[PDB]
Formats: sequence, structure tokens, C-alpha cells
Amino acid sequence: YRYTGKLRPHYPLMPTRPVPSYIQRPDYADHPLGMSESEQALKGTSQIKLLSSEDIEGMRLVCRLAREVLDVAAGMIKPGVTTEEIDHAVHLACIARNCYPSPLNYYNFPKSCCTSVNEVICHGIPDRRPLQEGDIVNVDITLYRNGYHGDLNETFFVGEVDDGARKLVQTTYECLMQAIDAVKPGVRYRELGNIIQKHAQANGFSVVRSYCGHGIHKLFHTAPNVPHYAKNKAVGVMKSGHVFTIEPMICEGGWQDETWPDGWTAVTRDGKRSAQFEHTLLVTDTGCEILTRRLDSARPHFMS
Ligand SMILES: CC(C)(C)C(=O)Nc1cccnc1C(=O)Nc1nccs1
Ligand SMILES: [Co+2]
Ligand SMILES: [Co+2]
Ligand SMILES: [Co+2]
Ligand SMILES: [K+]
Repeated sequence: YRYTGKLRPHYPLMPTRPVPSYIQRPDYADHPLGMSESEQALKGTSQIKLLSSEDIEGMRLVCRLAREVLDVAAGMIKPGVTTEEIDHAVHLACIARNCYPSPLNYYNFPKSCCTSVNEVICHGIPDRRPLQEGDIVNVDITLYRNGYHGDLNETFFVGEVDDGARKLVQTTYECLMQAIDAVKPGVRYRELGNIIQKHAQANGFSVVRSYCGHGIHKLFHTAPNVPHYAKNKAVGVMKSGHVFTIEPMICEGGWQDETWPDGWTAVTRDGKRSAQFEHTLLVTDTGCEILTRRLDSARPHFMS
């Protein structure tokens, strides 16, 4: 395999971390290939669930807990810390909150969260590589509690970073917030991509096309599929009660992506950097509720 940039996987990975049996597990948790029958039982369907009061309270809770766990990871970002150390803390934080770390064994994903450094677009596997000064790293968190999944992610700076990194991360967050600002009943899901690409393109960046936002609730990934690029064929119209994510991945160079031999790590084909931000949203009558919002601060960690 010909790597696209300077990053390389750092094996071996510590033995799989166990989750106490008292924590409720999703269906794929114990599947040999990590397959989700409940999810596949809807694969291909474009119909979108309309959550009930019970579902909404369930989503508000797991999403709040997921934010708490991302904040734990955020406090560990610094030169010298390995992504595996971050994952360990995330794993323990999920357990402490009586939640199962959704990524664990999801289609056999080996860890409890995704850590994506520099050219890694998404799904980076926490490993033995120490974070280096100047790196940017995204931590994507998803928790499962009482049958519901809560999903969010942020890109962080490791020590001081160059202007290019600052601009990429800042623009990516702005893309996310502009998209969220347009969410309300009646808006087509395909519209978000137009908003995102417009801003990314205006700043000299490209939008990843292989991965999209997604519905989430009793399932980790389900309808609707939400592309982040312009003129897409996304199917569906927003309605009060819908819950989904917007998680744009923006790149310094081209948008082309490819996967590492591990079957998960997605990287830019040109080896340039990529950043991402994500929130789980609940469409309301007046717009939308950002279920994964930070509660003790009006801004994401990178502007600190
Ligand atoms: C079923 C699947 C793994 C092929 C899939 O559609 N998957 C998907 C789509 C869009 C975004 N994200 C994912 C995903 O898995 N994300 C993960 N995060 C942590 C472990 S697996
Ligand atoms: Co994912
Ligand atoms: Co996510
Ligand atoms: Co997501
Ligand atoms: K990255």
C-alpha cells in the first residue's frame, strides 16, 4: 500500500477493551462481524422516523452524555498523548455514564471512538502514535443508552498550528453552523450541501463526497442520508420530529478519498489535511434543537 501522506498506523493495538455486562449493548455488539440486523432491516429505505416524546427525551439524554464524553477527550489533546490514550479515557467515560461506546465492534471497528489526524478524513483508529505539535485531530464520539445513539465530533489543535490549519478548522465549523442555521420544517435535505460547499469553495477548500450526514436514533446510521456537497440527490424533506446529523468533512486540497488497508481509515488521496465538525439535530417547529451542544460554553474547543 502506498500511503498518501506522512501519517502511518502505529500497531499493535492494545487488546480490545471490555464493556461491563451491566451496560446495555446494541445488537451489533455481539455479532461476529459487528453487523446490525435492526439497521440492515431498513437498508435502502428512504422513509424517515418521526420520534415520539419518549424518543426525544431518550435522544436528549444520550446526546447530552455524548457531549460530556467529547469534552473529556478535548481536555486530553496535547503533544505527546497518543490517540489510544484518548480512546481509553473515552471508553472509561462512556462506562462511567452507563453508556456503551457505539463505535465498539460496529462492523468490527476495533475501538470506542474515531481519532482522525491531519490527512485522515474520518474513521481513524486510535493507535500508538503520539500527537505532534502542529497536528489537528478530530475525535468523533457516539454513545448508546437505553436504545438510543448520540453522535458528535470536533476537530482540535495540538499545541500551536499554522495559519492554514486555523483557516481550515475555522471554515469547517462555519460550514457546519451555516447548514444548521438553515434547518427547519419544509427544507429539503439536499439543500444543506449547497450551503456547505458554497462556503468551503469560497475559502479554497473542497468537500468530501464519500461520507454523509445521517439519521440517528434507535439506529446508529439510518435514513436520511445527508450529503455535504452541492447539487446532490438527497431524498427527503425536513419535518418536526426528525433527528439527523450534519458532519461536513472539508479538505485543503482535493476531495478524493481512499481507505487504508485496515478497512476503515479514510484519507485524502493527495495527503493534504481535512477537518470535520458534527452535531446531532432535532427538527422542531421553529427550526432545530442542537442535541449535542456544549452547555458550559457558547463555542467549540478550538477557539479557546
Ligand atoms: C455500515 C457502514 C459501516 C458501512 C456505514 O454505512 N457506516 C458509516 C456511514 C456514514 C458515516 N459513518 C459510518 C460509520 O460506520 N462510522 C463509524 N464511526 C465509528 C465506527 S464506524
Ligand atoms: Co462514521
Ligand atoms: Co460521528
Ligand atoms: Co455521525
Ligand atoms: K483530520
